[PDB]
Amino acid sequence: SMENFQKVEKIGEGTYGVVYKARNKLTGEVVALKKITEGVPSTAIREISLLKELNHPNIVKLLDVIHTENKLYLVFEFLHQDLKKFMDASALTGIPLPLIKSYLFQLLQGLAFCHSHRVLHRDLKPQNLLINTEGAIKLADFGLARAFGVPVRTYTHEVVTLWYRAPEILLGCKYYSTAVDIWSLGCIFAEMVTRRALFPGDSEIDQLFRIFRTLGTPDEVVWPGVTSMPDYKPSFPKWARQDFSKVVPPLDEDGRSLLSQMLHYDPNKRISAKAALAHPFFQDVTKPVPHL
Amino acid sequence: VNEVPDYHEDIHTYLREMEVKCKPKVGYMKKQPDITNSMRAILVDWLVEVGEEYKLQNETLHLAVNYIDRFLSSMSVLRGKLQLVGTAAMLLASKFEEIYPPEVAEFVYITDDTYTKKQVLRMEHLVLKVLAFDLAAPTINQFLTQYFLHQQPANCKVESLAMFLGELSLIDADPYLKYLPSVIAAAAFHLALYTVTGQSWPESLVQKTGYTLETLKPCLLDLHQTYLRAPQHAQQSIREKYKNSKYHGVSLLNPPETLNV
Ligand SMILES: COc1ccc2c(c1)/C(=C/c1cnc[nH]1)C(=O)N2
Repeated sequence: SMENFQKVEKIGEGTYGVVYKARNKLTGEVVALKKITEGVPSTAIREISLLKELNHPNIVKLLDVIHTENKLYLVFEFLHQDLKKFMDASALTGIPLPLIKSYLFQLLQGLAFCHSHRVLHRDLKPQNLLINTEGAIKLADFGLARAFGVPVRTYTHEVVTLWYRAPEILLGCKYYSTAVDIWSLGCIFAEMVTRRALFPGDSEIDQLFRIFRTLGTPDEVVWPGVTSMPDYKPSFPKWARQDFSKVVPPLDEDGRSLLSQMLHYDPNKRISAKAALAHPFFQDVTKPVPHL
Repeated sequence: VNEVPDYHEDIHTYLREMEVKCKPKVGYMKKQPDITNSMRAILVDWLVEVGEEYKLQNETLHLAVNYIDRFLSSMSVLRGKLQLVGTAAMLLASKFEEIYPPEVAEFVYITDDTYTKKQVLRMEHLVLKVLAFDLAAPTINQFLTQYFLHQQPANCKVESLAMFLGELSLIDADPYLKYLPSVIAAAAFHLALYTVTGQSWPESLVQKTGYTLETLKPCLLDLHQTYLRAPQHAQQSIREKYKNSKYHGVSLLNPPETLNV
């Protein structure tokens, strides 16, 4: 079943199991092998079923599934590096603006395709975004994803890696929707520009207070209904909203405008991925190779 | 944003395409040597009871039934193994759709130790193989919840009654295997709206779906007859379920005697 694959080295690890780089001996294709009681795990069932129809240039491809009595191997497209490692390697050089803009434009195309196919990703962070030497960036790891209905129904609470988690999830709202993946991408846009996480909290309350200190403590004017949400407390401190040019000082005016729409409090007003592709920030977008 | 304004037409189009690909074979039961329409009805009625006992979502039930009908479209099964197929289908649907699915031991318990844990896990794997992991299927409920957004204004009785009627269709392979989920959902919505308020399939849904009362008529005539005969049907777990206040007691409403259609 696996006779045609030669393992090369380990490249990743998580909740799921482990990922190896491997090379098809007959075609020469380089792949990533994700190797995986209560029978088949629900995270693997979701990953495989949802990626079967998500074929898009900015979504990592599931090539094959090798399901034995004893092991389950998912054979994925291989990409050279994750965006977290690239941001570290770009330390005191910085990442050129045309590359940041290209990567954001590509992430928004991949995400809009997910949402048009009724899939929420729910774990967008730099470790799950993969880059190659030709200038592509792709969404990866769909084990935390979930097919939604219209309108949405209550789903699993406390989702998304804490530093990238939207306020409606932190406040315990009964419903959340496509706006949660946009919040994550807003955090990631800021991080590409600064190289550091925008809101690095250590607990749910510390996460909330860091967001309030940057964007202002929200009220009923900015976010109708906020004061009735299950984990809202009238004793929250009331911090003033900070001039957006102080949040990411190197960003120009168009960049600032798009970031502010991705980080809007009210999920009903937050920009969609589809709508963001037409933003003036992208008027001069190209697709250069990465600089390293 | 909870109604996804920017994506709801793309999603609807996409579900339209996928229901045609996930469609079971209309004539499969005549090619099954040992099982019948009546034995399938008994199995589906039991799955309704299981969903009620473990407080599972209605979507979970609809998914399990799509999986069973797809599996029986290509795999011949003896009557003593039909419940093993159903149990593994409900396990897979729960893992896909539930926040807290029941454990495998609970699925063994509900079969009365007819089957072992090892048999259930083996069948899980076989059902995955036969379906090629293609589990994210469209259901009647996924179309119903979109159609409900066209109400002026929203009525809880209309919503629950359409759900009830869609559910009754799951029990009877003849005639309902010949209609697509989007069509059953449209007939169910029209019948519930008419029964409760006197109104009809709205023009705004003609614009969304392309379906008219003309194209819906054959399914509507079937569904109407099913609704009229429901108190006498050999299977009753859906009527009992929809007496509950959770569903506004809609199974106690009287069907209309005629449609004028
Ligand atoms: C966690 O899930 C996945 C899925 C597909 C993948 C990788 C990871 C993956 C990881 C990786 C890490 N650094 C290089 N590649 C890869 O190349 N393809």
